[PDB]
Amino acid sequence: ATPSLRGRLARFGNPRKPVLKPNKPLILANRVGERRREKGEATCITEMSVMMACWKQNEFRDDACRKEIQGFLDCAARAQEARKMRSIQETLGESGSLLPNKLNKLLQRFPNKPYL
Amino acid sequence: AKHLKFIARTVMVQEGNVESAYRTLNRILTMDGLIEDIKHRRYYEKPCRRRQRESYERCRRIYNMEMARKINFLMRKNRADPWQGC
Amino acid sequence: VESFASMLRHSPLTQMGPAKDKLVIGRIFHIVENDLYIDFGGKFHCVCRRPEVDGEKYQKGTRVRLRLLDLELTSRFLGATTDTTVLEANAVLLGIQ
Amino acid sequence: REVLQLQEEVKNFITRENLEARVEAALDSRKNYNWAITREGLVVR
Amino acid sequence: KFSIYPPIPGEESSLRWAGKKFEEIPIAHIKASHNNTQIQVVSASNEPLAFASCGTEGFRNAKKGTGIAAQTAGIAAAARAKQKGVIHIRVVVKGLGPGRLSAMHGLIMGGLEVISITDNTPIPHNGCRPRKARKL
Amino acid sequence: KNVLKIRRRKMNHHKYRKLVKKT
Amino acid sequence: DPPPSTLLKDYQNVPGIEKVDDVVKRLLSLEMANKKEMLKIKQEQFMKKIVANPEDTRSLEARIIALSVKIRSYEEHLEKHRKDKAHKRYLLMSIDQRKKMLKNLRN
Amino acid sequence: NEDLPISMENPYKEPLKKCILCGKHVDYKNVQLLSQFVSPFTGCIYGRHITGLCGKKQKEITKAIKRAQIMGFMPVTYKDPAYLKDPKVCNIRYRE
Amino acid sequence: PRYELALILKAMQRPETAATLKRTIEALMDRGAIVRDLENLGERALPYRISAHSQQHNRGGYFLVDFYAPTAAVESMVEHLSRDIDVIRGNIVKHPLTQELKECEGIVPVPLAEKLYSTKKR
RNA sequence: AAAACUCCAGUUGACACAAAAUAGACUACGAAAGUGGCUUUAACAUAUCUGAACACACAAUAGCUAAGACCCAAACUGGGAUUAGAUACCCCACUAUGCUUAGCCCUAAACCUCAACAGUUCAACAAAACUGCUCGCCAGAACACUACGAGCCACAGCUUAAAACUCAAA
Ligand SMILES: [Mg+2]
Ligand SMILES: [Mg+2]
Ligand SMILES: [Mg+2]
Ligand SMILES: [Mg+2]
Ligand SMILES: [Mg+2]
Ligand SMILES: [Mg+2]
Ligand SMILES: [Mg+2]
Ligand SMILES: [Mg+2]
Ligand SMILES: [Mg+2]
Ligand SMILES: [Mg+2]
Ligand SMILES: [Mg+2]
Ligand SMILES: [Mg+2]
Ligand SMILES: [Zn+2]
Repeated sequence: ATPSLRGRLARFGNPRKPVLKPNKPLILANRVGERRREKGEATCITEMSVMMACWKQNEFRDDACRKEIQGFLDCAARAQEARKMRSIQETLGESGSLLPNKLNKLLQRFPNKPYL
Repeated sequence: AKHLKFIARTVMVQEGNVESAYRTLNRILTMDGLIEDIKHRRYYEKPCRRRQRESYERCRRIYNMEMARKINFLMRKNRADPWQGC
Repeated sequence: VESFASMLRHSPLTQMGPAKDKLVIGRIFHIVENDLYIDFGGKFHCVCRRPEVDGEKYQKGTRVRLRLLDLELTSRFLGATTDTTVLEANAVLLGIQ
Repeated sequence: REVLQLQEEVKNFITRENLEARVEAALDSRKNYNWAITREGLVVR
Repeated sequence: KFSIYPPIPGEESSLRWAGKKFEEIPIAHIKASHNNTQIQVVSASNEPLAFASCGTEGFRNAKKGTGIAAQTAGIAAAARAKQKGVIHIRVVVKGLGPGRLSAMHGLIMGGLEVISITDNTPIPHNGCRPRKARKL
Repeated sequence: KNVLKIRRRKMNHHKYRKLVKKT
Repeated sequence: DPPPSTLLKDYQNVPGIEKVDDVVKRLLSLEMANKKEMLKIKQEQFMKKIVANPEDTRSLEARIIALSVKIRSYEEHLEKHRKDKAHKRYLLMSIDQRKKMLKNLRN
Repeated sequence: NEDLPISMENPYKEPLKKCILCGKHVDYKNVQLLSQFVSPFTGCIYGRHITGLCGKKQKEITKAIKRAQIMGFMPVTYKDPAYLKDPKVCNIRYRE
Repeated sequence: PRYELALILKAMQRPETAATLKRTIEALMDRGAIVRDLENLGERALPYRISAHSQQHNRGGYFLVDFYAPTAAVESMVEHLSRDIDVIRGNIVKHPLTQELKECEGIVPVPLAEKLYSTKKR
């Protein structure tokens, strides 16, 4: 249920102070905002941590901690492939709902009418 | 401080999924608006700005809920073109 | 000669009363992939998904039974002066005959 | 009706002559104001 | 079957963790500030068992306010709790800094077992006025 | 609207408060 | 000042009053009641003492007696609660409103 | 003329929707019902969009909750664990 | 008017509990009250540690005193309860069953605001 | 980052004269200012309307006088950063001040810049266009929230409020 707009704005005839002060006229646009990007991640940090622990506990010798090293490299490879998969996934289809461009096509077929 | 020490905001881990438990904890705090309260009460917000913010958020809620009623009301007509060549 | 007031009073869309939850027979008149474009009388057509059970007994001309939730399906939004009609009614397909 | 309803009720009021017996009766009794509502508007005592 | 809600101290509770009920499992407290994360392990009767933090583990100034620093501090605190004999732990976090889950992960990597997560972050019901907003 | 008239009156007021302090 | 042992207006016409127990007399008296009820009685007593037909409640004289009771109440308040500026406005507005009705009856 | 319509107040008019507590007496001693309209983990009073109470009832439940918690009847920061078992009437969903 | 006294008393035994209930009710009638009823909501754990009269209380016995008192007696009753060291928390309210319940026709639906902006092109 | 603190930090327990999460997606009360923790008492003018800038009563914040309170915040000030400088923005510390009581001072972009009462359905932007009636105000820019006079518990104050010179625009 949408919050009401009955006596919330500063209008003629309203006996009240304005509840809301909208900086833009509260009318639905024919547009939907574009999809925001994802942000910084800092991936592979935990494995990098486990790798660098071995190094300082073992005079910085790789042959000492091959398994931790391999964990860091495989986390890096999986992170890169996750990046590629996620890029192609967000290009392919938005999860659950529809793409902003196609929703804008829909809103262009049934436009808002603030006039008469 | 004067309540019972381990009931409030307490989630239990299941099987060993601590990640399915912290995410849950952050979700109750987000859903009850605790997290945004902490972020907003790190620095004092002067009451003029309190009113301006809490009016912009309410106008945003009204507008967002209206485009959502419109997007759902018209997602039925996103069916294939019934008369392709007009 | 019957007057339009008589035509209306004794008519079946004026004896139906409130359309919600009233069972109505309709005829498929167009099919796109699996969207069956049916009628039921009324000003608008309803569009229903193809029921996968018996999913070949739904062709152009088949008489089906519908629940009916609405007859026009419209709504006014934030800045609108008029309603946003979808030019389609709303019904749930129960089955055939 | 209000006056007559109040008349019948004053006979059961705590006085100086009723105090210890009524205190002990209260100490043996228990009233529960707790009740829960359902999704349907029905009380589940 | 499973409950997110914890056991009420005064009641029957079939859930156990190596003999101990819910109320005698030791408690790890993680204060997660914007510049530091401090983890202290105490017993159920408040006997200190382990205390580690980013400044303790070596990160000096602004590198303290990182997830890796809280992970290292959690590993060290879990190590000292293991030498004091602690396996199971109930985690209480106070704050919203970078290293909250990082300190939790540091404790699990160090080898302690988390059974409950509590959040005691201070929220006044409008008490003391905070600092002025920065003109950053 | 801009605040240019307000700016002129603001600068007028500042110079006055400085004269009363100075004299 | 009506005595604390007086009886509420709504209840002062109930046929069984002198036989009721003293606890019931105390319970519907003015001791165990509020100040707004003393003012109803002071407005009907003053009513019986001044006006012709105390059953109009729509006349100039009746309206002056009603405003005059609020003015004593606004005055009695402003004597304990001295810094109550809101009720000081009501009193001074009401002293002014009595004075107006008074004039129109004088004329 | 006989089949022309006639002025009447709307039949098929559904009776107005009523609130879960419409006609019941909210009391501050009823910490079993007040607890239902609070949050299990934080004790946060729920809004209208979760409770589904009318304005009169959201006001009476809020005032009774505040009265009981300052009077020593209700916990402030949690829902008394004894009541995390009663009939749920609130439209909220924490677990997944 | 009619008042209700919500009284959280100390966790005690029967003779001391009868003694303090007697003390409070005699204080009421000495202040000029006609007491209606005594109720025992019962002894339970407190929602929080109420510290009163140099003690830290964890449990308490909940009682109700329904009474009538003059308008100028509630303050003296509050002072007496504040000085009683067996009372954990006493609070006097106007009795709820003196406010009459209004009939609710139901939830009157609210529409979408209209004529909030002009019909210019814009 | 430095300076600062290490009479420090974490858990726990005692503990306010400060401030009032959530509710609040509610739109209420008040003349305006303003009012959102709980309880109680008192209490929210006018059975036409308009009307005091010759009156009376109020009026956020800041400020003054006197006596108290002290968690936190913080003009000023000092220290540390920055910079060409940095009397700033960033960090740390601390005061006047914010609180209470008593008295002043009487100002705000005190603006929803949209007067009260009664009624109706197009310059541009903005919050569609008007009718009756009444009061208040306004008449190129700047000089000018200024000078002078008067009044005022105000004495670096407030209200009221010009003119000369200049311009052909604002
Ligand atoms: Mg604007
Ligand atoms: Mg240093
Ligand atoms: Mg205070
Ligand atoms: Mg007038
Ligand atoms: Mg005036
Ligand atoms: Mg300070
Ligand atoms: Mg100070
Ligand atoms: Mg002032
Ligand atoms: Mg103006
Ligand atoms: Mg006027
Ligand atoms: Mg000025
Ligand atoms: Mg001047
Ligand atoms: Zn209702």
